[PDB]
Amino acid sequence: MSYNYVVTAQKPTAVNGCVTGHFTSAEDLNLLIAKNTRLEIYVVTAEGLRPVKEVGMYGKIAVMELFRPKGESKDLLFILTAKYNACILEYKQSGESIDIITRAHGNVQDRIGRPSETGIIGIIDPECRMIGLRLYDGLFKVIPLDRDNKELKAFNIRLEELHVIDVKFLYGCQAPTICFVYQDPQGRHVKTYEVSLREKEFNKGPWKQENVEAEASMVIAVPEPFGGAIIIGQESITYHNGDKYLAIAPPIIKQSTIVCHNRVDPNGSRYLLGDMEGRLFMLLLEKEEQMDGTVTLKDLRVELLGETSIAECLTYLDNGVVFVGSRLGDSQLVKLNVDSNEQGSYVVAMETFTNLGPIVDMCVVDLERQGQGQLVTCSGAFKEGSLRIIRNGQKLHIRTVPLYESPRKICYQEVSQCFGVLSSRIEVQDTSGGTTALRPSASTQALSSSVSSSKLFSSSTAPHETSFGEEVEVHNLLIIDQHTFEVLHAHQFLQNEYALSLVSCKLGKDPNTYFIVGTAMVYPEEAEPKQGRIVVFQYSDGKLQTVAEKEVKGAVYSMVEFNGKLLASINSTVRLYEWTTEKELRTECNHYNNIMALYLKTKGDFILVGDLMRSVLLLAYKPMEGNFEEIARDFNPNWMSAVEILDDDNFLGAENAFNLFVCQKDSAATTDEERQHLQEVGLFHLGEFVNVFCHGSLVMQNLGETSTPTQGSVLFGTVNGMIGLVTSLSESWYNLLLDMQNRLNKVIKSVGKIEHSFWRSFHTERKTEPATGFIDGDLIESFLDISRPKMQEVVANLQYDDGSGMKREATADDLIKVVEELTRIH
Amino acid sequence: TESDWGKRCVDKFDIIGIIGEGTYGQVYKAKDKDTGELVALKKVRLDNEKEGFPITAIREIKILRQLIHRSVVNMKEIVTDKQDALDFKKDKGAFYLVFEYMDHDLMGLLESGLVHFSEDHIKSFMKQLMEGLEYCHKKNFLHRDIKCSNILLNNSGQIKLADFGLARLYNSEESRPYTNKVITLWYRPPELLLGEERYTPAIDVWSCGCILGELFTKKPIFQANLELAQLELISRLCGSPCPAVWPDVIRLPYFNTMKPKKQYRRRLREEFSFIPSAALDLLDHMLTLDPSKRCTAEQTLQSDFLKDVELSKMAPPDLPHWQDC
Amino acid sequence: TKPCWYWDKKDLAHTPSQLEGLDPATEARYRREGARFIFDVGTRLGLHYDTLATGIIYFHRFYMFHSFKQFPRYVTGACCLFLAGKVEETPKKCKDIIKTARSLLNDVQFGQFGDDPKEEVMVLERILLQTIKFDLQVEHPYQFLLKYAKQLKGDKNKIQKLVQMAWTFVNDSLCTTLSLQWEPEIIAVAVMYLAGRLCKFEIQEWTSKPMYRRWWEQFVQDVPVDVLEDICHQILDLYSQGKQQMPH
Ligand SMILES: CC[C@H](CO)Nc1nc(NCc2ccc(-c3ccccn3)c(=O)[nH]2)c2ncn(C(C)C)c2n1
Repeated sequence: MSYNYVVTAQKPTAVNGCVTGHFTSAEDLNLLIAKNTRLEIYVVTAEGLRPVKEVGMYGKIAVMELFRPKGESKDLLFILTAKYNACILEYKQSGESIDIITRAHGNVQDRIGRPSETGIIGIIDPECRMIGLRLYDGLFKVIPLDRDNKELKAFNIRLEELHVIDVKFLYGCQAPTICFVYQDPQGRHVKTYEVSLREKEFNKGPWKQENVEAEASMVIAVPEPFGGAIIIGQESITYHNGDKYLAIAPPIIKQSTIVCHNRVDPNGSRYLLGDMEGRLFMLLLEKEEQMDGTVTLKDLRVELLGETSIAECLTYLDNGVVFVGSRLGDSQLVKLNVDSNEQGSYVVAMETFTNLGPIVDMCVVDLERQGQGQLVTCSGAFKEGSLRIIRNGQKLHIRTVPLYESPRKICYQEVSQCFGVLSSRIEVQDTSGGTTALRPSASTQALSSSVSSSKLFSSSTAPHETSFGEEVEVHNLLIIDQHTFEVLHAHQFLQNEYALSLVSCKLGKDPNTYFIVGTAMVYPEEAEPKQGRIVVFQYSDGKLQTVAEKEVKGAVYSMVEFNGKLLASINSTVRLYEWTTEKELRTECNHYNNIMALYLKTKGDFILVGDLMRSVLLLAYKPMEGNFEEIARDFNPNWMSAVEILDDDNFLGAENAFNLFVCQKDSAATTDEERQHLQEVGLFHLGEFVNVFCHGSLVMQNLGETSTPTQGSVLFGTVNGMIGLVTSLSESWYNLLLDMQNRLNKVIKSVGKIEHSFWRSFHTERKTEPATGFIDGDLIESFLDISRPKMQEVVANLQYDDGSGMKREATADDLIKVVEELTRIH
Repeated sequence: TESDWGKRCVDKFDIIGIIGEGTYGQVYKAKDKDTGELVALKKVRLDNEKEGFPITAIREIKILRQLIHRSVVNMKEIVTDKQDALDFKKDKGAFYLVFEYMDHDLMGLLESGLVHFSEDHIKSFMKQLMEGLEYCHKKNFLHRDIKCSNILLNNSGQIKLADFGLARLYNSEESRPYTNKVITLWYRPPELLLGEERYTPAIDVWSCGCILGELFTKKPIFQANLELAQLELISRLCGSPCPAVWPDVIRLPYFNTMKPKKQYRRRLREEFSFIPSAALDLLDHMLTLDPSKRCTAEQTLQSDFLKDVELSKMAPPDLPHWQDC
Repeated sequence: TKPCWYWDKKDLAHTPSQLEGLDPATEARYRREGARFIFDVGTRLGLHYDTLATGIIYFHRFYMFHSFKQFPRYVTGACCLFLAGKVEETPKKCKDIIKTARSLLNDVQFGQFGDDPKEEVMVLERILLQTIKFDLQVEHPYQFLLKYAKQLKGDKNKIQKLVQMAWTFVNDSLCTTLSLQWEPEIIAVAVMYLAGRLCKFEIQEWTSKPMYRRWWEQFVQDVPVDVLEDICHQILDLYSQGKQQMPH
């Protein structure tokens, strides 16, 4: 068996959702911000936000909504986790003591159902009579909000329309009514139903179905003064309400897909819209009152306000202040002014909240030379693209290098006192026949520049037609100074060439240190690329000079230096190259038993290969034979997102289902087959999507540091900005920390009353297993924050093992010291 | 000649890697040095010498040389390790079974969640499976081990059944005691849960229905760690075993012993309301408690869902692609 | 695709056993003994008639590729029966076959099994499988005797007498190389033909074509009487050589 420890070094930073309301008091204006597994509660002031409380939940927050049922003084909070843990929460404050009440809770998962493409949707009735959930195709689940439903029991209503895009409860209806956009072979439609709690079925809805734009994406529930709904698409915005129909199709919105909506004026006169390029729009609803006294909707208008960060959620707060919740970039507070500034913008940034964004890649390098270690991460996407240099100081110090284009991979080259960064920027087919970039960015603002003239694929004779307005990715290699972080050089790769891998190393008997990049020819027609290049560059005297090129018949997904040789993965093949005295790469040996070799890692002569669906293989190079040999494979099927080698026998992997596992050689040499079976001895549900695993420690490393119980250091980056550290334990230390978890779980009160053991259970759509071989470091580190009565309750009847004293009782002061040493790792 | 199996040496194949560990022996992927065709070789070990050649491999050889169908895997030949020269008693070399190589297996494709099945994809998958099962059931062979892992699919979209190690012939006139509880718990029929031991071909049909539902939900229908719990899960959806729906349920050994919590009513049509009507009817008949009332393979092929499916169009599934990565 | 398991009578003059100096009478006797050894061992163990026959067919085929002087028959027989049991799903443990073989064999005969009987048998399985070219499925005259008899309609007792007499002829033919000369379908017809001659029955009357004097042609196409007579001659020779007479 294996024993390992996981700790959350930096908490998730990306904003996954955000709401406003009156949650802490019926009087205050609240802003609740949801980051993965984290809920942040703020109170709105005239200058900004006053933080009041933060809680963690044992689950990914999927639905977050505030409502106020008749009889309550203040808003209640509904949250549903991605594992279908539902709960209703209340804020309660006793002077200085702030706690969160679990008013109702339960798990709403169905035994049989197909998870929907557009994900979990959760909505609540304007009269707060019920909670609507769209969890599975063809089914609508209703949790009625009666006082007695403390377990959140629910029923399903058969829904004929299998493929639903979005749904909202409507305002102004005689009965609870849902309005939704759905897709069938004939296109997309908008349709209504009435929900009867008494009959437990749908009844005919208030207004007829209408055919809508093919890419109709979002439903906006218009308030009572107008009623009805607005449907947002790629090209058009339409209003529907019985006999009334409006459509505005302003050319400005066609340019970028609109992804987020919020209401500015409670009556619905003004709404806010944002798009993937970061533009913020004001949607205006023009009113017309008839002599009857009835208010109708006259027309719709769209006005461009300015630019914000690409935002997952918008929420207007008060006065001119809007909170911009960003997942791909830093989140923001911005003020909307009535008068434009001299550039034509009505939007002026107030505050900027650090979001490590998607961490596509990262490297740990001791830039200071202090032995501490700094983490430079490839963070953000598109305009929000950034390099983030992170050091420990008690908070983490983070520096931001704006790139305005997406970063893909990073590697450090000490000989050149610089980093290499792979980037992709978006250009659009323009009337010249070429392409034009939407904004300047790192690859265009380099001091010196170069464009590849390779003729390897120049024979072509393969047609790829271009239509005006289509997007293309232009991938580049950035040479960036390690002190100034100035783009010294940018090399533009070939048209339709995407950069997938990058390494810096010396090869063979060649004393020069090179940047080596692996690329693939990407054509929309091909599901899998069949052409690729391996390129050797040298960065010298401010210029990047190409040394050699190798044509491969596929995509160079990953590369890694192997004892003076270049190890590369091309599609289904793993190939090792030698570097000749003629400065040209030469094929040596190949391995083909992989469906798609996405990730590579080396230790000694051992190679860990990550397949798309076949988990990991322990390959080895036998020098005497000059060929590869399969040592062992994990036959259990998994989808890999990142792998890492812990030691010669333990191997760590990340699953696309937000899961982590550790494989070990069975080490029983009785049969050859036993050695060949990698047994999964560790299972854990991280809750984050790990993209990169990197050996190193951010915390200061000194020869004098008290040797911690933990051994080894692997840092991992995730899509939501979370950075974590994995380390190993001795059998004795694991059992102690494991036994303590079980004691802590009985003592610590969970938000929503979610069982910790369930949360960490390995979970795919098909399987759920109890966690094994892993210590939730965060749970262990929470011992220091529980009250003294609880601490002593935890240590009761707790015995140590395999130590100086075989059985040794624990006291509350003893464990406080142990955990405090465990907090020094991060 | 092509028919002289067991003489050719495994030297004629270059091993690429071990695709999977078969329960009876490991399975490796290799290339025929002469033709370049990828084939799969299953290692049969005579070293144990407890029972000599494993009977599981014996059954696969006996049966698959008889069965010819597009939806049944083809054993091409049997090859051997370099045998000891003129000393058969010292020889302990193993025998390897030549088969057609398969790009993917259904269990792996589902677990990676990398495949999205349309109705039309399922139609082509199910039609091939039933036609194969019908061929085998017409030849009076019972697979007895229908599982997601055992279904094999080439990227083209063709499906072939493969693990016949537990298969045996069925005599309608003289039903005899067979290996009890052969199928894996997730895909096991209720009759075996109750230990019929004299089961009909309908046992394989039950499993294929479990697959049918699983293709639509992308999750196995009945997942349990205990035989009783599986009966409970089945009972909730398909209804509790009761004499009215299963007149002969009382004759089954464990009927009084193994009981669901309640006498649940059938809810299959309600819980699978999202499944198309043509398919839902197939599921209701395939997942029928009484083996005598359970549909046959031919009846599934003559269903509105599958009768008008044309095998010319094999509808390849959304296969793993680099954009997906 | 599939191997040829049938030879011409003239070809048996050139079995490995013959060319090593064994005369035709001795190989014939060596076959009867080995077959009957297989039959008796499996009958003591309670084995189905197909299982006995399958082993016997393996045995007969084996000594078309090997010599009786290098492979003791009784060991081979036991090995054939052991494998047959697994092929036909009537399995037996090798130790139990040895136990029975010892019970039925004297001391000289059991000497073939050597110091370790089980080992000599289990080892040979490798050679047996390669010899029979892994063609394990075997059809036997029994199933055709019944498939064809079911299509006869007439006096219940006269047909049952025909079947049992023919069935006995099938059991006796397992001691001969007919298994190596003619497909089982022909054997089933030949034994029907022989019993009919002996019981003075005219089988055509019981067929759906009562005026088709060559009654067998509707069961087995392309069989001249020449073949059925050659077979009958070979079966009755065993009775004339021995002391046993036709069952009647
Ligand atoms: C023996 C047990 C397995 C599973 O249940 N059964 C099976 N699977 C087959 N092909 C599917 C498959 C499996 C594994 C891989 C793979 C895995 C890692 C790396 C590269 N490749 C693959 O790519 N394809 C197959 N092909 C022929 N056979 C038998 C010999 C009849 C097969 N038997």
